[PDB]
Amino acid sequence: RTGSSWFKIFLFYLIFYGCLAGIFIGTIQVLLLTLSDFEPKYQDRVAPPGLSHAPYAIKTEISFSISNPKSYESFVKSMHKLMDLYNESSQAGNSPFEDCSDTPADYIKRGDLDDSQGQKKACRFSRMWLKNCGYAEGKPCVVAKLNRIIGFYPKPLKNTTDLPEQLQANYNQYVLPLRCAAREKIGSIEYFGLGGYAGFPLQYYPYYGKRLQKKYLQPLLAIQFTNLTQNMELRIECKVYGENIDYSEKDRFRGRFEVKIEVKS
Amino acid sequence: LDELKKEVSMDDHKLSLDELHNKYGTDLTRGLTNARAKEILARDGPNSLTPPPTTPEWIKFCRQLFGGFSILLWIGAILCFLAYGIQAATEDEPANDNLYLGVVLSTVVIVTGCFSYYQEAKSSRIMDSFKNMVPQQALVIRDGEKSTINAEFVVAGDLVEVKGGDRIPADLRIISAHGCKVDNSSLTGESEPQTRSPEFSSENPLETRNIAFFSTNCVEGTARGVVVYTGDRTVMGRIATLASGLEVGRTPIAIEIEHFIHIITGVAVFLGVSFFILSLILGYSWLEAVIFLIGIIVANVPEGLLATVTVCLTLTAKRMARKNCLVKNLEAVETLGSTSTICSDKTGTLTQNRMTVAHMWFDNQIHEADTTENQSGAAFDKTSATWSALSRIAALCNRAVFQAGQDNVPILKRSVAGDASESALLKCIELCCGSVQGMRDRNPKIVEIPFNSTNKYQLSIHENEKSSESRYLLVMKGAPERILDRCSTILLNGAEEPLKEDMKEAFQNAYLELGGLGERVLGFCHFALPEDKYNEGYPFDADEPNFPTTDLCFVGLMAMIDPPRAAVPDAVGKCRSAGIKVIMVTGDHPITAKAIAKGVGIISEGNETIEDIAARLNIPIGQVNPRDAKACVVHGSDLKDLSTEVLDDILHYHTEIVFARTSPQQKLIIVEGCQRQGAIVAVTGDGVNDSPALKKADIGVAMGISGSDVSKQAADMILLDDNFASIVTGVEEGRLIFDNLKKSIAYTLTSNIPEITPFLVFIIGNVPLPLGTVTILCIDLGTDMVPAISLAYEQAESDIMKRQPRNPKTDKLVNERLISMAYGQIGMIQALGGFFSYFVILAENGFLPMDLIGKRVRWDDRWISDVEDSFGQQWTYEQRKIVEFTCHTSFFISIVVVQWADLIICKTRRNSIFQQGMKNKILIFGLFEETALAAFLSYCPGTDVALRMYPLKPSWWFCAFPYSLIIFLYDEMRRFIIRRSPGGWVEQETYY
Amino acid sequence: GPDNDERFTYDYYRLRVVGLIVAAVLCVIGIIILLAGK
Ligand SMILES: C[C@@H]1O[C@@H](O[C@H]2C[C@@H](O)[C@]3(CO)[C@H]4[C@H](O)C[C@]5(C)[C@@H](C6=CC(=O)OC6)CC[C@]5(O)[C@@H]4CC[C@]3(O)C2)[C@H](O)[C@H](O)[C@H]1O
Ligand SMILES: CC(C)CCC[C@@H](C)[C@H]1CC[C@H]2[C@@H]3CC=C4C[C@@H](O)CC[C@]4(C)[C@H]3CC[C@]12C
Ligand SMILES: [K+]
Ligand SMILES: [K+]
Ligand SMILES: [K+]
Ligand SMILES: [Mg+2]
Repeated sequence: RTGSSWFKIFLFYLIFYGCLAGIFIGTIQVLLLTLSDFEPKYQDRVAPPGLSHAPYAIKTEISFSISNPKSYESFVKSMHKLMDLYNESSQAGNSPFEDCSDTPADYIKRGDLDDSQGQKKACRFSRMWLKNCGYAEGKPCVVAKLNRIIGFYPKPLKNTTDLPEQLQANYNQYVLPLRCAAREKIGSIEYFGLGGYAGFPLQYYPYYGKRLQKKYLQPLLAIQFTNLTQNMELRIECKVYGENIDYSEKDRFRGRFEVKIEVKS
Repeated sequence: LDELKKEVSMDDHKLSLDELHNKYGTDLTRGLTNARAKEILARDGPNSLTPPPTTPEWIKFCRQLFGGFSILLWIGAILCFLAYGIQAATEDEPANDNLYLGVVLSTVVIVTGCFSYYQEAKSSRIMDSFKNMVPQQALVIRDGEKSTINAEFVVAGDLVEVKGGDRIPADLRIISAHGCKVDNSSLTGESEPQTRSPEFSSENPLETRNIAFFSTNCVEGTARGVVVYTGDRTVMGRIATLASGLEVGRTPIAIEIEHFIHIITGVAVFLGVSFFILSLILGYSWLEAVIFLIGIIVANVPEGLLATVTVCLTLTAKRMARKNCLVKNLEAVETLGSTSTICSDKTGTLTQNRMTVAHMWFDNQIHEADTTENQSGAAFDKTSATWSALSRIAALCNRAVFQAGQDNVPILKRSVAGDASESALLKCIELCCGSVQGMRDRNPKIVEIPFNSTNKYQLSIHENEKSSESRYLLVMKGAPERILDRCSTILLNGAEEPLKEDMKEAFQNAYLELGGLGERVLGFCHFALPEDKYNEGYPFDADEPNFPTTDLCFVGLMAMIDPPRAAVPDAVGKCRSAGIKVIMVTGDHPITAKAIAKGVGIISEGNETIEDIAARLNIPIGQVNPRDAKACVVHGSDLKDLSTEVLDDILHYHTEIVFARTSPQQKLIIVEGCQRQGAIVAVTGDGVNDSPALKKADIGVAMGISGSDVSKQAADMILLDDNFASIVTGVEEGRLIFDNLKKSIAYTLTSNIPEITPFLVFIIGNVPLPLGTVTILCIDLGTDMVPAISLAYEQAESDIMKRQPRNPKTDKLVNERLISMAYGQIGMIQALGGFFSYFVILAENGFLPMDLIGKRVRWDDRWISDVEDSFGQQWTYEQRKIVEFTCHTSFFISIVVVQWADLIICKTRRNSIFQQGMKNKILIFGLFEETALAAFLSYCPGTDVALRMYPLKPSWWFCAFPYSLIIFLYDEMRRFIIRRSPGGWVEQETYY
Repeated sequence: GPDNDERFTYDYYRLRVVGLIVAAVLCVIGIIILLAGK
């Protein structure tokens, strides 16, 4: 508390906090310089991919009434918010999109992570490939996807030893297998994929990242539970497999879901 | 209440013995009846002191449990339970998150309770020390026969008998006494025995010879007296109540802290609410804007600050114990440094309490002996043949003896059997002439006339060691005028000589000068007896002068005094340079008081009392202008008649004050008078008559060895070695730590800012939370601790004894200059250092700063497990969270890195780190151990769940570095300014 | 090539090892300095 001296305070901070914002910004802007536009410096924190899905699960749960239409207007929203993305109206011209193997094929290298070439071209994906999926008002349809990682080639396990879905139409070479499970077998699993299989096609990898590939489209795998059980909380775990895929006791989303469906009506 | 006790006593030594019995329904010769004794008991109550209203054990601990931050921390704990309550009910989130969070906060106080229950303890056993002085039994006469009784059963009226060795059981009127001497040190602080006779001798009850006081002890003789006062109603019974029942009060340091808690609260609630209204303007309800206000507690409340101040206080006290200086209270560590006036008792405090030979007069010359403990002075004379003739009388005409078994202990410290003056002579000769026993053997005593009351002299006759004689020597000593009235000759430099009126005056000079030094004077003379009239086996008559007692050879004078302790004069000098006022306050007589006053420097050369002037000028004192007198010397008998306002003025108007012949209540008044002015006062004393004063001082210091137990109980500090120079040290410590505490407040508070800003910008910028609750506690109860504590080993940045005492009203421990420095400036550079590491971690994991704005809602959205980063990648909940907690971890570490700087710059308030150097090893220890703790919390496995602390990549460690160095430079720059321009700007804005 | 898997690994174990080692050393050094006299 002074007088005719406050001007000696205000003016001080004006060009001291000035000098300091100026230095702080000074150091952000140097740091920023030393990073790729195309690729982060570290990726060991997305290290194995997580598996995420379209139905916005309140708390990993989808309890809803069949005898009510708006008892599930919510989930349908996120479904369409996601699905509106896979429009064939959107994917227009030979640029920047590409028609790819209607059947799961191999990886597609598109050069380096440079801008020496324009936008790296992106494979197409018809939402029609998700036959069957308002969605399932009963016995719901759930859409799965693999979290994008720049330069990540997902590698399906090679058939050598025992494998859960034992060699059943196993596309060993070019598909990343997704199986859903819960003992307690009161469901009816069905899988709408690309070429018909229940996995992700290797022909979408590696992801090249937004700055080099905006409007890129990652695959999907519809999962319909036209089960023969009703009006109870059912705990099902969809999970992906592969060499590059691991799971965690804490990250309950690390390469897998956990859904609490309840078609209560 | 206690004001009545501050008045002096009123009595009945003037009554006749008969009148006294009359007044107490008692018989002088038979004493009370067993019947009337018992009756008079239930009437008045026991001969016993009534214990003071103590303060219980429970309430002592519980009053600390709301010690500022304490209460505020309950508000957090309780409101973090507003979280676990709404959660574990509606939305059961299974965790120890906000439960265990809430818990820590409160039990942070409970265990901390022992630190302020360590800071404000009280050793209050005054009354129990007083109670010890009442004997267990008394000898009364009832129904004409004497019997011993429980001393409590003693009542006003009955006949009591006391003899050498025992304690005065109650206040008595002497009706009969035979050769009775008494020790009244409990009242006067003077121990030399005093006669008791039945005849009243002074209108003053504390001075008359026919009253013997409780809390004193009959030293020799036999006496009988009538009990006039019992239990609480005795002179010293009142002193006990007064001393015991005083209101202790708040110390300076305590008041400095309380004042800091107000400033602290003051900004905790200004920002606390300021981020309720700002949160509201941004779209937050009374469910969100409220949770943040209470939110902004921890960040503002230093949880580690109490503990720090305490360990600092404690660590300083430990050093002073290592200098033979015991402190009973933690708060008492500082007070000596804020002390403006010291009220010192004289005897056994400033002085050694030990009649020592000070000067001699012989060879027509004044000499000065060494009076110090360790005899630090020099040799005065040994050559003179006179000296030895004198020495001879001093050793021979002397009946004192060194108590058995002390060859181990030094002369001046060893206990002697005998009166003070004779012990003085004994210790003098033993010291500078070898064994006195040696002399008393070589010259056997054949007869002597012990010092009479009437003769006013003591002589002996001795066989002379000299074989060529082996004839008879006469030696005598006594009143210097009386020894000259019995002299014909004078041993000058070996040979006798007529006592010319010329010398009869050089003596008379010496006698008056030494007498003026406030010293006790003795005359000495001898006579080599004429062998003719005195055979080898000649008989002498000590009953009737069978020998000459007139016309003897005068040899010399010796003068003695209870002299100052060695370092006292200098100790006084040092305090006065520190701008501290030293006032003597003594129960002793004024001549003696004043003499020592001059001797220890309380009164300086040239200074004068009105009486000095009037004597010099040969005018009346009514005609002296009082303001010409800077010194004064006030007798207790005069002090008694003065109003408190009149004392205040005496206090205002003098620089060199001596209150002499003061009672215990009067020492208290002076102190109260001194405090009334505003001063912080240290009482230093050693007797039961200092108790009320010690107990009233802001800090009471007592003498360890000589100190009575009562003084010791009443004090806050004990000088275990009776080394008064310790006082100087104490003030110097109290000054040092006051400063070094500021430094530790500054250091601790600075990290407040980098801990707060993150949560704010979290709300204001909608970015992910940069630092977490848990992370902050590791800084406050972990990494900042040893650094904070270690600042107490900082030194002086100048000669702090060279500066005046602080004005306690104006010079606060925590001022605005410190908040603007810790908050406005340094803490601000610290926040950016932290925020930088933040942006680095996220930016390097794919979240550039620009995209961070507005995200927290997605980011903290637990249901999104595919948050898209800046590069296009997708993140689960736990994934991104692991990154955030890594940020929490590197932010934590950023602080440490910049607390490095804050530590080195808080090391000094004025000096360059290049001037002060880095000799503080505890501080350096702080840096290493602090960093070791952080590395631990980061890299130790398990601490990623027990504390959500993640490992840091080596590069992470250096983010803050440019910010740590900028702090060093900024501050080193700024104090370089300070020094160059002492007068004005940077100093008046930022100098602590 | 298609076998770039080091791009998603970090040796946190060795970090945690070297971190603790350094912590222990700094810890010790601190003592050595403090106990320069007691
Ligand atoms: C906007 C807000 O953000 C999320 O919660 C935020 C507010 C609140 O909930 C808490 C926990 O209670 C706060 C708490 O309150 C205040 C703090 C004690 C605060 C301090 C101030 C201080 O002085 O020391 C420390 C800084 C962080 C703090 O340690 C926690 C951190 C976790 C958080 O969770 C964060 C939720 O998503 C919430 O639902 C949403 O409303
Ligand atoms: C998160 C951001 C907005 C924090 C910035 C807070 C700033 C504006 C605050 C915090 C600490 C404050 C300073 C600290 C204390 C003092 C000393 C006082 O006698 C006058 C004001 C002054 C000089 C303050 C001015 C404003 C100040 C600098
Ligand atoms: K804090
Ligand atoms: K006191
Ligand atoms: K702090
Ligand atoms: Mg004394």
